[PDB]
Amino acid sequence: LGGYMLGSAMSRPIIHFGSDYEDRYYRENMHRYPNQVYYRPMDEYSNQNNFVHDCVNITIKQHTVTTTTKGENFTETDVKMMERVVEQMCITQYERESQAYYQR
Repeated sequence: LGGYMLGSAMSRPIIHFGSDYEDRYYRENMHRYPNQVYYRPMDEYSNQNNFVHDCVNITIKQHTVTTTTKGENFTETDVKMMERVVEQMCITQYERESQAYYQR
């Protein structure tokens, strides 16, 4: 890493995939997926969605490396599913933080 902070928590947000397999399949294993993100604070980094791009690409990698030291590895599939959640979780944190900045 190098200065990515953990965001707040909001359980494992439910995502749609257009297909009863992928949709239920996510659910079936949402009891192991991320409930917080890795982002960076302000006075150094900011944007609308780009402030989530790097964040998500970090939180995600972090749950892959963790498995490797445990003797496990997610795939690009379990990562592509995380990319949807971890994004919205990063945007939902960003908004809650932005409501201070905007309120200044």
